[PDB]
Amino acid sequence: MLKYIIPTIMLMPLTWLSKNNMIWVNSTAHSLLISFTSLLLMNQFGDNSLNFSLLFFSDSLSTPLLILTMWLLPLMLMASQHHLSKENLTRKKLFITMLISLQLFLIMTFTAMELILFYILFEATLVPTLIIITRWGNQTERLNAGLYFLFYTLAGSLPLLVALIYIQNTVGSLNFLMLQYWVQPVHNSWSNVFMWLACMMAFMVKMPLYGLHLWLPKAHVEAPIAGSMVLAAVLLKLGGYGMLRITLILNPMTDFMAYPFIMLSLWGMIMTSSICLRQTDLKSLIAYSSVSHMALVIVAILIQTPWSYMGATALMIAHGLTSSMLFCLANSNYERIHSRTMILARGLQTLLPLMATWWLLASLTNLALPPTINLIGELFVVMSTFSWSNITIILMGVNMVITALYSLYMLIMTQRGKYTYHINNISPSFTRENALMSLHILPLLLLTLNPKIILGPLY
Amino acid sequence: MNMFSSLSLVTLLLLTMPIMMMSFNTYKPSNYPLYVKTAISYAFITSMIPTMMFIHSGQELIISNWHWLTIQTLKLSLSFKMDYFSMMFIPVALFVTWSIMEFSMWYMYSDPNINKFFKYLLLFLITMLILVTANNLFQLFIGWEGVGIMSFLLIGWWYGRADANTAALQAILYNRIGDIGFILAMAWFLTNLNTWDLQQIFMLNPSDSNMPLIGLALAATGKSAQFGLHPWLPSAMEGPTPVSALLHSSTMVVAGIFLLIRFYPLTENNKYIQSITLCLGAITTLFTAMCALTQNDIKKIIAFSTSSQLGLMMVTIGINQPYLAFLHICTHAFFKAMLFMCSGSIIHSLNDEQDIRKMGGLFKAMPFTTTALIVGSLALTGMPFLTGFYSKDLIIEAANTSYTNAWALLMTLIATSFTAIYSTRIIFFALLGQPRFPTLVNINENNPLLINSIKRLLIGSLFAGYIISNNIPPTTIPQMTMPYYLKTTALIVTILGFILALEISNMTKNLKYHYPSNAFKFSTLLGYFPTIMHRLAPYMNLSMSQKLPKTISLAQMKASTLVTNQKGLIKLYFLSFLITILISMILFNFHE
Amino acid sequence: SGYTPEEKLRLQQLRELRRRWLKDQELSPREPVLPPVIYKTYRHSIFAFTHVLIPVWIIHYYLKYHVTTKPYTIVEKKPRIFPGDTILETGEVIPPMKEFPDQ
Amino acid sequence: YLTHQQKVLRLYKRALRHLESWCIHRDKYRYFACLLRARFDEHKNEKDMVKATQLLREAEEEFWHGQHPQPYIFPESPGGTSYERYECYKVPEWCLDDWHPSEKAMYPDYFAKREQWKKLRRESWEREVKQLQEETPVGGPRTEALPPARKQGDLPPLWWHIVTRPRERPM
Amino acid sequence: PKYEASRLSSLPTTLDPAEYDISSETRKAQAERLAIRSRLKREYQLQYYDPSRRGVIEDPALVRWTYARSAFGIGPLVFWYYVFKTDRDRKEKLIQEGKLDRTFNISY
Amino acid sequence: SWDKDVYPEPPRRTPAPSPQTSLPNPITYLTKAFDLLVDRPVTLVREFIERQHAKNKYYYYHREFRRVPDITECQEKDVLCMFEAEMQWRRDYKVDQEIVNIIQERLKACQQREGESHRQNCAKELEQFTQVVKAYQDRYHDLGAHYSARKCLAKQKQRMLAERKAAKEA
Ligand SMILES: CCCCCCCCCCCCO[C@@H]1O[C@H](CO)[C@@H](O[C@H]2O[C@H](CO)[C@@H](O)[C@H](O)[C@H]2O)[C@H](O)[C@H]1O
Ligand SMILES: CCCCCCCCCCCCO[C@@H]1O[C@H](CO)[C@@H](O[C@H]2O[C@H](CO)[C@@H](O)[C@H](O)[C@H]2O)[C@H](O)[C@H]1O
Ligand SMILES: CCCCCCCCCCCCO[C@@H]1O[C@H](CO)[C@@H](O[C@H]2O[C@H](CO)[C@@H](O)[C@H](O)[C@H]2O)[C@H](O)[C@H]1O
Ligand SMILES: CCCCCCCCCCCCO[C@@H]1O[C@H](CO)[C@@H](O[C@H]2O[C@H](CO)[C@@H](O)[C@H](O)[C@H]2O)[C@H](O)[C@H]1O
Repeated sequence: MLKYIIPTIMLMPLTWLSKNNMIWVNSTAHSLLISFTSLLLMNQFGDNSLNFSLLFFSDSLSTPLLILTMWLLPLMLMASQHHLSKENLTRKKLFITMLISLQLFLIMTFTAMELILFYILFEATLVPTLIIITRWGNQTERLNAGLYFLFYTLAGSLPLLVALIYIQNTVGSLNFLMLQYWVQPVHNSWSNVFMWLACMMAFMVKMPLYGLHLWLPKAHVEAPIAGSMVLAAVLLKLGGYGMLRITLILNPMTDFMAYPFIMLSLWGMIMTSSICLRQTDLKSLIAYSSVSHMALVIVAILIQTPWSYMGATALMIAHGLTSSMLFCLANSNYERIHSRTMILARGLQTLLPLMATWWLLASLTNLALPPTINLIGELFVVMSTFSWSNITIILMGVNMVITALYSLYMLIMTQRGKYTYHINNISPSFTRENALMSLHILPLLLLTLNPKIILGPLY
Repeated sequence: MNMFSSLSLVTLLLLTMPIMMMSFNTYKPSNYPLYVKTAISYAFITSMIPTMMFIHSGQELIISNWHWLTIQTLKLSLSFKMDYFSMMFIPVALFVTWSIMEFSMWYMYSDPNINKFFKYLLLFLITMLILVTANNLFQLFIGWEGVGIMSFLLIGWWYGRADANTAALQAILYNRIGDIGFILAMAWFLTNLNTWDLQQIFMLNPSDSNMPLIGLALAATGKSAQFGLHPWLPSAMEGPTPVSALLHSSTMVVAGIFLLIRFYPLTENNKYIQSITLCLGAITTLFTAMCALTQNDIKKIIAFSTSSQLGLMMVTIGINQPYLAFLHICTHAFFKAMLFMCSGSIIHSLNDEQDIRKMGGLFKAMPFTTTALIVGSLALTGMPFLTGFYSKDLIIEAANTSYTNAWALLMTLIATSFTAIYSTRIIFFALLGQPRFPTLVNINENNPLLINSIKRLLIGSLFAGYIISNNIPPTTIPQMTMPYYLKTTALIVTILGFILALEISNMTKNLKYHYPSNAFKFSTLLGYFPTIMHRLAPYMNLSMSQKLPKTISLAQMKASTLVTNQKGLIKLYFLSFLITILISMILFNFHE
Repeated sequence: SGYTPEEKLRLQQLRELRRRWLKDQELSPREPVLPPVIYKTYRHSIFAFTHVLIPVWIIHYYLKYHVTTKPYTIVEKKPRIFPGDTILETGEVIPPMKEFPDQ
Repeated sequence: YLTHQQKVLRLYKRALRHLESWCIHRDKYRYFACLLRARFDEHKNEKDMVKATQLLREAEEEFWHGQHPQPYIFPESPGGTSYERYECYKVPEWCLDDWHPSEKAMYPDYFAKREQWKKLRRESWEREVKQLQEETPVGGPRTEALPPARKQGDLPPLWWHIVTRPRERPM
Repeated sequence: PKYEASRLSSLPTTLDPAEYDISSETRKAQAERLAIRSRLKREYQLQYYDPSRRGVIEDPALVRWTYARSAFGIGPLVFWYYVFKTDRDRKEKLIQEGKLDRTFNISY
Repeated sequence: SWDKDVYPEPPRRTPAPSPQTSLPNPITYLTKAFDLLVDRPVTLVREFIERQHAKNKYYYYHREFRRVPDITECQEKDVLCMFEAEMQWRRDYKVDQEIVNIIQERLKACQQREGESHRQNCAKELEQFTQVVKAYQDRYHDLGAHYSARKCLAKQKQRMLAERKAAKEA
């Protein structure tokens, strides 16, 4: 993985040694080159994972998440450089450095063989993410958003550390390849019940599980655009990736331990989808939309079927592009009217015809129109949970209806109707913004032609 | 083989070419609508060749040209089914769509986004042909949802209008409720039969098919606006008139019926499913025909006519007559699309007036529109030997002589009578009597795009039923022996309906004032279903959202003031050392 | 219930402005200043070539040399055989039916 | 807020429109419209205003019982079939400010005339604000009525968005 | 037959008994309401008509609304828990006994 | 192009034309037009391409995996042996998935090919499909997303113990 670690590290001297007016050009250009080389990780085999060294490996689960991570860095750079234009040069370079350091931790997190190494990197992502929100958010309550985000995580992550160290003592190793062969069944006991919860609750908070989700809308409303993009697209999936890995060593106890979380997820997805129908902050609506989509991922992971794991992988990738695109669309309006209130600026299709098309496409993928990979992932989960219990189709189907309702409600409210009379600063869409939207949706739709590369190891 | 399979795919590839040219390779904005219309007319010709080969020898084939994805033991391929139903439906849909686009070139002439309008109509047609040729449930789902979203985009065409946006979202709402049935059937078929391909489902021939078919029936109920998920179809009249003509004839609404026809190998062995679809169609056909009796908006009368006709098709499915139900889809397409185009002709000549109470006296002022409307109405009401007669009277005869629910049979017959009444209502209030429109007369139908498009559909409404019925192979044994009173029932009830309708229509001319009855209000306000359900259900859902870090932080803050609120006195601190030393010994024995 | 004299005067003053504004929405003769049956068949003949013949060539080439070269990609319903037919592949003759009772 | 005279006149118009929805035919409507008018003319000279209010209240109870459940609505009136149909084509005039110079070059005459209006607006604004200050009592406006211009060369205060509003059929 | 108002269908104003008895106190209140409306209208209009203004006219009423709004918990989880748990216990019992049909079930 | 034994098709029986009408058959003339205007130019392009292909004949091979000891022969926790056995079991699992896919393709082709007579004439394919699905279900069903040769063996031994008990009670 050094061919990705080192050039990512070199982005830092590139940014600091660039001419003052070239920092965005150079960092964007070279981060795109790193993203191109990331496609060499597609050398996956049917039986064995791609095991580079004693520290790093890449299977079909981590590879799509790696590609998404390195694709997202140039997009965040493009999305950030406008609202940071007045920032002084050193603080701009520090901002870009946080984004680069976030990529560094993320690609190492997704490729670590040993689970303590994954833990340290998994925890290290907190620092630049917290700094990005509290330093470069606009509003007063970004400070509280940082503390909620920080302490929700550490409330779950410290028990995980204790469990991980306990598991190594008992088993002798935390190398994930070793765990596949030395794994032993988890028998029933109160000790194993708390081992299970310690192994899982940290990832539940990240997803976030319904009932542990209130940090997320708080974080999004305060974060700058790049913060929301990485948070929605990658940082949530750290918990999804963590669960997909650690469930290996939790059988058969997951059989009955999953129930309360499945109930929270299955009911939570309806609750959060309904909440979206009444949200007045556009960013908060997209944040609640993520909670609803990630509830499906949690169910998929917990029921542990080949179909559910494939759906979970596709849903995680598909949501990452879709939700990141929606924050970018929401942010493009915000950079004109300086408000996140959804009802403030209406009828924008009359004023911004092509941005209306991007809104339309983002909404269509959000409601999982066939054959977008959004639907492929959702459909696979719906398929698998029906076998788990046929009654789940009722909650799955109802959630589909509500998702279509709030997705299109977003579109109708902001883009259709009459334009607000007094808002007279809706300038034409910039090339940067149109490129940013298209750099989300085009790869997302191209993945329809070859979905297999996002379906994960169970494919 | 090679000509059959190549030309059937050329039909589909040709339709997508105007969409690809939007990427500006060789794009002529000056007359994009003419370009789109020409492709539809050429696709119709290319599709008539494999249809002719099918009629000749019964040639049918499946094309699985592209392997898209394999999920363990489930291989998904782009797969096309060129069979009876697709070979007959595609030329009809293309022929009707050919007229509607030619009509649209005149109706939407002043729309500044006419180019986008024709792209959306073309996409709407493409998604329907995906749906009709699909050989596996996933490919069929693509078309299913595609027509749903194209109907959202076209119903909400005038997006500055709140009621247009509301109607567009309502169609999405009701169709996604029916989509719950679609995914249920998909999940049952995968779990129990390990497949989404129609070939394997029919081969395995499950006998416990109640669950998958109930799902399909639910999906059909949403798509074809059967009672329960029915209000969105009349609301869809928000769209421009060409949208209604194409929505109600050759695309969206018949998809629900088409899905059930695709699955007749399963439904023909399930009496329980037959009983359900029979009663669903019966209540639908009667209820919507009853709504139509009092409607004053010409587009809504025709929309409720489509709902009633859809209910009849559902009834035909319920009596285990899938091929008859399919014949009614084809025949219905010709004259229903013509009726909308005639209403559009009137509305355009009356400066966007749609209330029939402000029409009248158009019989001579608009001769060609009058001729087509009379033909269309007589075709709809089963006038012997016109296009509608060749399906409806076979359907009524088959129902009359079947082992059936008796109440459903009576409801269908009364609905047939009601068809005559609301057809007379359009003719009487639009064409007869005295002009009730404003004083500046801008009546003019002398446009070739208008005359020709209606002319081609008028010819379809005369001969299409006869031509189609004499070319399709027999797949059932039609019932032809029956008592005279079962043989003539549809004709007799139709004639009584006309007679009754004429007495009522002429009574409006008497100088008597009539108060509203309860039945009149029930009919005019649609059984109150929209008023109650569209207020109560959104209110209950939109309200139910309304109806600890703070505590932990409060606990720590309080525990901090206990620890730190200290006097700073030497005496008190060292006194606490003594208590600690005493406790360490007496209580915990740390000295042992 | 008529207008008051101040209401009339304001409406008159606005009316004069609105009509002057509407008059000014008329384009001038030079606006927009822009930057610098045989026809039936030929237009129809070129359309048939580009939108039918070329696509069918491509599809036929694709079906013939890529799709039909794989098993079970294009599956036909086999032809119906009636009593009295002759098979082309083998020359077999299908016997007639038994003689019908008169009806 | 509405006078008694306004309420009676509103009811008469509303009653006549619903009666037309019932009668449909013009000859039938003419007959019953005159009968309806005679019911209003009967109590035209009622000077007992408590009695007059009773007449109107019963009249409105009668109207609610006898109204048409689906009355005729003019196509572009609120609730009609063409209401707001053309809103999507209405584009505010400030949007032209953002046109690219090559787009503006396609309409040199139009954009020169637009500059004159923008100059008229700029030079008038201070006098409009001043006129409104002088004519507004201490408490502020008590009603929404706006005044005319009082001198020569003045424009009626707050005119821009009335005068330059989109055309009803803008495209 | 009198009108019965409902939550989703209000009393018509022409049928409201308080619309025909308007006293001096009621008229005074209406004037006070019109005065508040007119004052806000002028404040809005002086900005909306200002030729030099480019941007958004911030509405404190809108801000107060979003601020106020941005400021049945185990029962359904328990209910759904017993529905799915009861269903899966029944299903598991039949598979162990062989009484559930899974002849062609090889996708999960 | 493919093995006719793996993807069999019965011999094809096409009746000869037998016109009972003096009217010309439009399909016959369209067929001749299709041959002249579509097939021949298509065939000419293909023959040029194949001529280029014959000048550069190079080969690829189907990979052969030697057999290695199964998980049954692996000592507990001996990852070097377990690894090779696990990888072999995973390759076999993918192969068995494609074996089922082949049999399902046979079944579906027969259903379309036999038309309205499929229910009777596709019995042999239906039976073969029924058996392979049962064998496939026994091997791999209910293992879960974290499947392994170990879990697969545990299932077989559970099945073998249930079969030994039932035979004993008989
Ligand atoms: C002996 C062990 C230590 C090994 C140290 C090896 C590196 C030594 C580097 C010495 C040269 C430093 O160079 C000195 O700092 C920076 C970047 O270089 C330059 O100035 C910089 O200004 C801005 C950034 O703020 C940019 O335009 C650009 O990065 C550069 O021009 C100075 O003009 C140069 O004088
Ligand atoms: C959101 C959080 C969700 C939390 C979900 C909580 C699930 C609770 C699971 C309860 C089962 C716990 O695990 C249970 O522990 C006891 C330990 O005494 C074990 O039982 C053991 O102790 C008991 C003593 O009472 C003995 O009778 C028994 O012989 C012995 O084996 C059980 O074999 C095991 O089933
Ligand atoms: C399946 C399709 C079958 C289509 C069947 C068509 C059925 C048509 C039925 C018409 C029945 C006869 O309808 C008859 O018309 C005459 C016309 O003078 C009318 O007879 C009388 O009534 C009206 C009104 O008072 C007068 O305008 C008329 O002059 C007078 O003669 C009546 O309205 C009706 O008795
Ligand atoms: C379970 C692991 C995760 C838990 C992590 C806990 C870390 C400790 C957090 C800090 C605890 C003290 O932090 C302090 O809490 C109190 C109560 O919320 C806050 O107090 C504030 O809110 C309370 C009401 O909620 C008011 O009464 C008080 O006037 C106000 O100042 C302080 O502003 C905050 O500084």
